[PDB]
Amino acid sequence: FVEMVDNLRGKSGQGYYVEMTVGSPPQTLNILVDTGSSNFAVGAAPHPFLHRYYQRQLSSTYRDLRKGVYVPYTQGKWEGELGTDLVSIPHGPNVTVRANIAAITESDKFFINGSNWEGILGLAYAEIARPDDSLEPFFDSLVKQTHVPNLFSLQLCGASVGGSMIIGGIDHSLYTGSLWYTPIRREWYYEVIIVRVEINGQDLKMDCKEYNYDKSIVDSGTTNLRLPKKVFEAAVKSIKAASSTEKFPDGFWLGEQLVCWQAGTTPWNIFPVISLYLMGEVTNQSFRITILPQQYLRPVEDCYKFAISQSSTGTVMGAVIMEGFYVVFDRARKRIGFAVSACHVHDEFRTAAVEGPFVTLDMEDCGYN
Ligand SMILES: CN(C(=O)CCc1cc2ccccc2nc1N)C1CCCCC1
Repeated sequence: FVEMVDNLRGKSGQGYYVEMTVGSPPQTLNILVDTGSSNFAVGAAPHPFLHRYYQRQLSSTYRDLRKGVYVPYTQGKWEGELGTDLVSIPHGPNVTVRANIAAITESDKFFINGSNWEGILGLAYAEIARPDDSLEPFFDSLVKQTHVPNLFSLQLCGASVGGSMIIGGIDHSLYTGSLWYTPIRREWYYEVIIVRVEINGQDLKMDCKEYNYDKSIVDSGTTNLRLPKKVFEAAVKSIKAASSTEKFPDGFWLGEQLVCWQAGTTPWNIFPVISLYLMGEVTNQSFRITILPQQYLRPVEDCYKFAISQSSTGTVMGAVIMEGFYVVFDRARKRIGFAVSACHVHDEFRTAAVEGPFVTLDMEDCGYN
Protein backbone atom coordinates (compact mmCIF):
# COMPACT_ATOMS: atom_id res chain seq x y z
CA PHE A 1 0.00 0.00 0.00
CA VAL A 2 2.97 2.51 -0.06
CA GLU A 3 1.40 4.68 -2.79
CA MET A 4 -1.35 5.64 -0.30
CA VAL A 5 0.89 5.96 2.77
CA ASP A 6 1.24 9.57 3.89
CA ASN A 7 -1.46 10.79 1.51
CA LEU A 8 -2.96 13.17 4.10
CA ARG A 9 -1.96 16.67 5.03
CA GLY A 10 -3.38 19.48 7.14
CA LYS A 11 -2.68 22.17 9.71
CA SER A 12 -3.16 22.00 13.45
CA GLY A 13 -6.90 22.43 14.09
CA GLN A 14 -7.80 22.80 10.40
CA GLY A 15 -8.52 19.08 9.59
CA TYR A 16 -7.04 16.38 7.38
CA TYR A 17 -7.27 16.46 3.66
CA VAL A 18 -6.45 14.13 0.79
CA GLU A 19 -5.74 15.19 -2.80
CA MET A 20 -8.61 14.40 -5.19
CA THR A 21 -9.43 15.19 -8.86
CA VAL A 22 -12.83 15.94 -10.30
CA GLY A 23 -14.06 15.97 -13.95
CA SER A 24 -12.49 15.63 -17.43
CA PRO A 25 -9.82 16.86 -17.84
CA PRO A 26 -9.06 16.27 -14.10
CA GLN A 27 -9.30 19.23 -11.74
CA THR A 28 -7.20 18.66 -8.61
CA LEU A 29 -8.54 19.78 -5.19
CA ASN A 30 -7.61 19.26 -1.55
CA ILE A 31 -10.58 17.61 0.10
CA LEU A 32 -11.09 17.24 3.80
CA VAL A 33 -11.48 13.69 5.08
CA ASP A 34 -14.62 13.64 7.27
CA THR A 35 -16.08 10.44 8.74
CA GLY A 36 -18.64 12.63 10.50
CA SER A 37 -20.75 13.26 7.40
CA SER A 38 -21.92 11.74 4.12
CA ASN A 39 -21.75 14.34 1.36
CA PHE A 40 -19.07 14.88 -1.21
CA ALA A 41 -19.15 18.70 -1.43
CA VAL A 42 -16.71 21.12 -2.99
CA GLY A 43 -16.27 24.89 -3.60
CA ALA A 44 -17.44 25.96 -7.06
CA ALA A 45 -17.26 29.73 -6.66
CA PRO A 46 -14.21 31.92 -6.09
CA HIS A 47 -14.62 32.44 -2.32
CA PRO A 48 -11.75 34.58 -1.12
CA PHE A 49 -10.31 31.90 1.21
CA LEU A 50 -10.14 29.24 -1.50
CA HIS A 51 -6.97 28.35 -3.31
CA ARG A 52 -8.89 26.56 -6.08
CA TYR A 53 -12.47 25.61 -6.81
CA TYR A 54 -14.50 23.34 -9.06
CA GLN A 55 -15.11 24.87 -12.45
CA ARG A 56 -17.94 22.71 -13.85
CA GLN A 57 -17.86 24.57 -17.19
CA LEU A 58 -14.51 22.83 -17.93
CA SER A 59 -15.76 19.31 -17.51
CA SER A 60 -17.23 17.32 -20.37
CA THR A 61 -18.31 14.63 -17.95
CA TYR A 62 -20.27 16.96 -15.67
CA ARG A 63 -24.04 16.39 -15.40
CA ASP A 64 -26.52 18.61 -13.64
CA LEU A 65 -29.03 16.79 -11.42
CA ARG A 66 -31.10 20.05 -11.32
CA LYS A 67 -31.53 19.97 -7.55
CA GLY A 68 -30.07 22.03 -4.70
CA VAL A 69 -28.88 21.20 -1.18
CA TYR A 70 -29.02 23.21 1.97
CA VAL A 71 -26.85 22.15 4.91
CA PRO A 72 -27.27 24.28 8.03
CA TYR A 73 -25.38 23.38 11.19
CA THR A 74 -24.80 24.84 14.59
CA GLN A 75 -22.72 27.85 13.68
CA GLY A 76 -22.69 27.92 9.88
CA LYS A 77 -24.11 26.70 6.59
CA TRP A 78 -23.21 25.44 3.17
CA GLU A 79 -25.48 25.39 0.14
CA GLY A 80 -24.99 24.31 -3.44
CA GLU A 81 -26.03 22.52 -6.56
CA LEU A 82 -26.21 18.77 -7.12
CA GLY A 83 -24.62 17.07 -10.11
CA THR A 84 -22.38 14.16 -11.06
CA ASP A 85 -18.89 13.94 -12.49
CA LEU A 86 -15.86 11.66 -12.60
CA VAL A 87 -13.85 11.45 -9.37
CA SER A 88 -10.28 10.11 -8.81
CA ILE A 89 -7.80 9.95 -5.91
CA PRO A 90 -4.22 10.20 -7.17
CA HIS A 91 -2.49 8.72 -4.04
CA GLY A 92 -5.13 5.98 -3.71
CA PRO A 93 -6.57 3.06 -5.69
CA ASN A 94 -6.06 3.24 -9.43
CA VAL A 95 -9.69 3.81 -10.46
CA THR A 96 -12.06 6.62 -11.53
CA VAL A 97 -15.71 6.81 -10.58
CA ARG A 98 -18.90 8.75 -11.29
CA ALA A 99 -19.98 10.21 -7.97
CA ASN A 100 -22.53 12.70 -6.69
CA ILE A 101 -20.98 16.15 -6.18
CA ALA A 102 -22.38 19.16 -4.43
CA ALA A 103 -21.14 22.34 -6.01
CA ILE A 104 -20.98 24.69 -3.06
CA THR A 105 -22.21 28.06 -4.12
CA GLU A 106 -22.86 29.84 -0.83
CA SER A 107 -21.51 29.22 2.65
CA ASP A 108 -21.12 30.75 6.08
CA LYS A 109 -18.33 29.82 8.49
CA PHE A 110 -17.62 26.78 6.40
CA PHE A 111 -14.27 27.50 4.74
CA ILE A 112 -11.34 28.19 7.00
CA ASN A 113 -9.39 31.37 6.33
CA GLY A 114 -5.81 30.07 6.21
CA SER A 115 -6.64 26.46 5.38
CA ASN A 116 -5.59 24.63 2.30
CA TRP A 117 -8.68 22.60 1.47
CA GLU A 118 -11.55 23.42 -0.84
CA GLY A 119 -14.10 20.70 -0.20
CA ILE A 120 -15.28 17.98 2.16
CA LEU A 121 -15.53 14.20 1.72
CA GLY A 122 -18.43 12.68 3.63
CA LEU A 123 -17.22 9.17 4.49
CA ALA A 124 -20.27 8.09 6.56
CA TYR A 125 -23.65 6.60 5.53
CA ALA A 126 -26.51 7.49 3.22
CA GLU A 127 -28.95 7.98 6.12
CA ILE A 128 -27.40 11.35 7.07
CA ALA A 129 -26.60 12.39 3.51
CA ARG A 130 -28.13 15.71 2.56
CA PRO A 131 -30.81 16.22 1.33
CA ASP A 132 -31.86 12.55 1.63
CA ASP A 133 -30.58 8.97 1.53
CA SER A 134 -31.16 8.66 -2.19
CA LEU A 135 -28.01 10.73 -2.57
CA GLU A 136 -25.40 8.01 -2.79
CA PRO A 137 -22.26 8.91 -0.71
CA PHE A 138 -18.93 8.76 -2.50
CA PHE A 139 -17.64 5.60 -0.84
CA ASP A 140 -20.81 3.69 -1.66
CA SER A 141 -20.18 4.59 -5.32
CA LEU A 142 -16.55 3.50 -5.23
CA VAL A 143 -17.29 -0.05 -3.92
CA LYS A 144 -20.33 -0.48 -6.20
CA GLN A 145 -18.46 0.62 -9.38
CA THR A 146 -15.13 -1.13 -8.85
CA HIS A 147 -13.71 -4.16 -7.04
CA VAL A 148 -12.23 -1.94 -4.31
CA PRO A 149 -13.12 -3.66 -1.02
CA ASN A 150 -15.72 -2.05 1.26
CA LEU A 151 -13.26 -0.69 3.86
CA PHE A 152 -10.85 2.17 4.62
CA SER A 153 -8.61 2.96 7.54
CA LEU A 154 -7.14 6.15 8.89
CA GLN A 155 -3.86 6.93 10.59
CA LEU A 156 -3.85 10.52 11.77
CA CYS A 157 -0.39 11.47 13.00
CA GLY A 158 -0.91 15.11 13.97
CA ALA A 159 2.03 23.27 12.10
CA SER A 160 2.00 20.51 9.45
CA VAL A 161 0.00 17.40 10.35
CA GLY A 162 0.11 14.24 8.23
CA GLY A 163 -1.39 10.79 7.95
CA SER A 164 -2.63 8.03 5.71
CA MET A 165 -5.98 7.04 4.38
CA ILE A 166 -5.73 3.48 3.09
CA ILE A 167 -8.63 3.01 0.73
CA GLY A 168 -9.46 -0.65 0.12
CA GLY A 169 -7.35 -2.36 2.80
CA ILE A 170 -5.16 -2.28 5.86
CA ASP A 171 -1.43 -1.55 5.92
CA HIS A 172 0.15 -3.49 8.83
CA SER A 173 3.23 -1.29 8.86
CA LEU A 174 1.06 1.53 10.18
CA TYR A 175 0.29 -0.07 13.55
CA THR A 176 1.63 -2.18 16.36
CA GLY A 177 0.06 -5.01 18.39
CA SER A 178 -3.42 -6.06 17.38
CA LEU A 179 -6.60 -4.55 15.97
CA TRP A 180 -9.58 -4.82 18.26
CA TYR A 181 -13.01 -4.37 16.74
CA THR A 182 -16.10 -2.64 18.01
CA PRO A 183 -19.36 -3.06 16.13
CA ILE A 184 -20.86 -0.20 14.13
CA ARG A 185 -24.11 0.08 16.04
CA ARG A 186 -26.02 1.60 13.19
CA GLU A 187 -25.12 2.58 9.68
CA TRP A 188 -25.64 6.37 9.69
CA TYR A 189 -22.64 7.92 11.42
CA TYR A 190 -19.92 5.53 12.70
CA GLU A 191 -21.88 4.92 15.87
CA VAL A 192 -20.32 2.84 18.61
CA ILE A 193 -21.11 2.08 22.26
CA ILE A 194 -18.73 3.02 25.07
CA VAL A 195 -19.30 0.66 27.98
CA ARG A 196 -16.97 2.08 30.59
CA VAL A 197 -14.71 5.06 31.28
CA GLU A 198 -11.67 5.08 33.53
CA ILE A 199 -9.45 7.97 34.45
CA ASN A 200 -6.28 6.62 35.98
CA GLY A 201 -7.42 3.00 36.02
CA GLN A 202 -10.33 4.12 38.19
CA ASP A 203 -13.83 3.61 36.94
CA LEU A 204 -15.79 6.80 36.53
CA LYS A 205 -18.64 4.55 37.70
CA MET A 206 -21.52 6.22 35.91
CA ASP A 207 -24.56 4.48 34.41
CA CYS A 208 -23.05 3.43 31.07
CA LYS A 209 -26.06 4.77 29.10
CA GLU A 210 -24.80 8.27 29.95
CA TYR A 211 -21.67 7.62 27.85
CA ASN A 212 -23.67 7.11 24.64
CA TYR A 213 -26.35 9.75 25.16
CA ASP A 214 -27.63 10.26 22.74
CA LYS A 215 -24.82 9.14 20.45
CA SER A 216 -21.19 8.06 20.46
CA ILE A 217 -19.44 8.42 17.14
CA VAL A 218 -16.06 8.34 15.47
CA ASP A 219 -15.30 11.57 13.58
CA SER A 220 -12.16 12.59 11.70
CA GLY A 221 -13.74 16.04 11.17
CA THR A 222 -13.93 16.86 14.91
CA THR A 223 -10.79 17.83 16.84
CA ASN A 224 -11.74 17.26 20.49
CA LEU A 225 -12.80 14.36 22.51
CA ARG A 226 -16.24 15.81 23.01
CA LEU A 227 -18.19 14.15 25.89
CA PRO A 228 -21.80 14.33 26.83
CA LYS A 229 -22.80 16.87 29.42
CA LYS A 230 -23.07 14.83 32.65
CA VAL A 231 -20.17 12.59 31.66
CA PHE A 232 -18.09 15.65 30.79
CA GLU A 233 -18.20 17.34 34.19
CA ALA A 234 -17.84 13.94 35.89
CA ALA A 235 -14.63 13.33 33.87
CA VAL A 236 -13.53 16.90 34.48
CA LYS A 237 -14.22 16.42 38.19
CA SER A 238 -12.04 13.28 38.16
CA ILE A 239 -9.42 14.81 35.87
CA LYS A 240 -9.53 17.97 37.97
CA ALA A 241 -8.92 15.73 41.00
CA ALA A 242 -6.04 13.65 39.56
CA SER A 243 -4.47 17.00 38.61
CA SER A 244 -4.69 18.46 42.12
CA THR A 245 -0.90 18.62 42.00
CA GLU A 246 -1.64 22.19 40.66
CA LYS A 247 -4.58 24.67 40.13
CA PHE A 248 -6.16 26.22 36.98
CA PRO A 249 -9.24 28.46 36.49
CA ASP A 250 -12.77 27.16 35.71
CA GLY A 251 -12.93 28.76 32.24
CA PHE A 252 -9.97 26.62 31.14
CA TRP A 253 -11.62 23.19 31.61
CA LEU A 254 -14.67 24.84 30.01
CA GLY A 255 -12.69 25.70 26.84
CA GLU A 256 -12.69 29.47 27.41
CA GLN A 257 -9.07 30.00 28.37
CA LEU A 258 -5.66 28.76 27.30
CA VAL A 259 -3.25 27.45 29.93
CA CYS A 260 0.40 28.48 29.92
CA TRP A 261 3.70 26.70 30.80
CA GLN A 262 7.42 27.37 30.23
CA ALA A 263 8.95 26.06 26.94
CA GLY A 264 11.75 24.71 29.15
CA THR A 265 9.95 21.57 30.43
CA THR A 266 6.84 19.50 29.66
CA PRO A 267 5.38 18.17 32.98
CA TRP A 268 2.69 15.58 31.89
CA ASN A 269 2.83 13.14 34.83
CA ILE A 270 0.32 15.10 36.93
CA PHE A 271 -2.33 14.34 34.25
CA PRO A 272 -4.49 11.23 34.13
CA VAL A 273 -4.62 8.66 31.36
CA ILE A 274 -8.10 8.22 29.92
CA SER A 275 -9.42 4.80 29.07
CA LEU A 276 -12.48 4.11 27.01
CA TYR A 277 -14.05 0.67 26.97
CA LEU A 278 -15.86 -0.17 23.77
CA MET A 279 -18.27 -3.04 23.18
CA GLY A 280 -16.47 -6.07 21.81
CA GLU A 281 -17.35 -8.38 18.90
CA VAL A 282 -18.64 -11.06 21.30
CA THR A 283 -21.38 -11.14 23.97
CA ASN A 284 -20.13 -9.83 27.37
CA GLN A 285 -16.65 -9.06 25.89
CA SER A 286 -15.06 -5.60 25.66
CA PHE A 287 -11.69 -3.94 25.11
CA ARG A 288 -10.21 -0.61 26.11
CA ILE A 289 -8.39 2.10 24.30
CA THR A 290 -6.10 4.34 26.29
CA ILE A 291 -4.97 7.88 25.50
CA LEU A 292 -2.11 9.85 27.11
CA PRO A 293 -2.23 13.54 28.09
CA GLN A 294 -0.27 14.40 24.97
CA GLN A 295 -3.49 13.40 23.13
CA TYR A 296 -5.86 15.75 25.03
CA LEU A 297 -3.53 18.66 25.88
CA ARG A 298 -2.94 20.28 22.48
CA PRO A 299 -0.41 23.09 21.89
CA VAL A 300 -1.80 26.21 20.20
CA GLU A 301 0.59 27.89 17.67
CA ASP A 302 3.64 27.64 25.77
CA CYS A 303 -0.13 27.40 26.31
CA TYR A 304 -2.13 24.26 25.44
CA LYS A 305 -5.78 23.62 24.87
CA PHE A 306 -7.52 21.05 27.04
CA ALA A 307 -8.90 19.18 24.06
CA ILE A 308 -11.72 17.46 25.91
CA SER A 309 -14.93 19.46 25.85
CA GLN A 310 -18.68 19.02 26.35
CA SER A 311 -21.49 18.29 23.88
CA SER A 312 -25.19 18.34 23.19
CA THR A 313 -24.96 15.80 20.37
CA GLY A 314 -23.26 12.93 22.20
CA THR A 315 -19.80 11.52 22.25
CA VAL A 316 -17.46 12.40 19.45
CA MET A 317 -14.16 10.60 19.30
CA GLY A 318 -12.25 13.20 17.34
CA ALA A 319 -8.61 13.60 16.46
CA VAL A 320 -7.79 13.52 20.15
CA ILE A 321 -8.75 9.83 20.25
CA MET A 322 -7.94 9.04 16.62
CA GLU A 323 -4.29 10.16 16.52
CA GLY A 324 -3.60 7.60 19.20
CA PHE A 325 -4.57 4.73 16.94
CA TYR A 326 -4.90 3.13 13.53
CA VAL A 327 -8.63 3.18 12.91
CA VAL A 328 -10.24 0.71 10.57
CA PHE A 329 -13.68 1.35 9.23
CA ASP A 330 -14.58 -2.19 8.23
CA ARG A 331 -17.88 -1.38 6.54
CA ALA A 332 -18.08 -4.86 4.95
CA ARG A 333 -18.27 -6.23 8.47
CA LYS A 334 -20.13 -3.44 10.22
CA ARG A 335 -17.28 -2.82 12.66
CA ILE A 336 -14.64 -0.35 13.63
CA GLY A 337 -11.22 -1.52 14.69
CA PHE A 338 -8.54 0.12 16.82
CA ALA A 339 -4.85 -0.51 17.07
CA VAL A 340 -2.02 1.39 18.69
CA SER A 341 -0.74 3.72 15.94
CA ALA A 342 2.85 3.42 14.65
CA CYS A 343 3.21 7.20 14.39
CA HIS A 344 1.66 8.38 17.66
CA VAL A 345 3.58 10.58 20.11
CA HIS A 346 4.82 8.92 23.31
CA ASP A 347 7.30 9.56 26.10
CA GLU A 348 9.31 6.87 27.94
CA PHE A 349 6.91 6.42 30.94
CA ARG A 350 3.39 5.84 29.50
CA THR A 351 1.90 4.77 26.11
CA ALA A 352 -1.39 4.60 24.18
CA ALA A 353 -2.79 1.08 24.29
CA VAL A 354 -5.49 -1.17 22.88
CA GLU A 355 -6.08 -4.00 25.36
CA GLY A 356 -8.55 -6.82 25.83
CA PRO A 357 -10.45 -8.87 26.39
CA PHE A 358 -12.40 -7.71 29.41
CA VAL A 359 -15.66 -8.92 30.91
CA THR A 360 -18.52 -6.38 30.67
CA LEU A 361 -22.14 -7.30 31.26
CA ASP A 362 -25.25 -5.61 29.83
CA MET A 363 -23.30 -3.89 27.09
CA GLU A 364 -26.37 -3.57 24.87
CA ASP A 365 -27.96 -1.60 27.74
CA CYS A 366 -25.40 1.17 27.25
CA GLY A 367 -26.99 2.16 23.95
CA TYR A 368 -29.73 4.77 23.70
CA ASN A 369 -33.26 4.23 22.32
C1 LIG B 1 -17.98 21.81 12.80
N1 LIG B 1 -17.12 20.81 12.10
C2 LIG B 1 -16.96 19.60 12.63
O1 LIG B 1 -16.30 18.72 12.06
C3 LIG B 1 -17.75 19.23 13.85
C4 LIG B 1 -18.64 18.06 13.36
C5 LIG B 1 -18.93 18.03 11.82
C6 LIG B 1 -19.83 19.00 11.33
C7 LIG B 1 -20.16 19.05 9.98
C8 LIG B 1 -21.06 20.01 9.50
C9 LIG B 1 -21.37 20.04 8.13
C10 LIG B 1 -20.79 19.12 7.25
C11 LIG B 1 -19.90 18.18 7.75
C12 LIG B 1 -19.58 18.13 9.10
N2 LIG B 1 -18.72 17.21 9.55
C13 LIG B 1 -18.39 17.13 10.86
N3 LIG B 1 -17.53 16.17 11.18
C14 LIG B 1 -16.50 20.94 10.78
C15 LIG B 1 -17.50 21.37 9.70
C16 LIG B 1 -16.97 20.82 8.37
C17 LIG B 1 -15.45 21.10 8.16
C18 LIG B 1 -14.55 21.07 9.43
C19 LIG B 1 -15.21 21.71 10.66
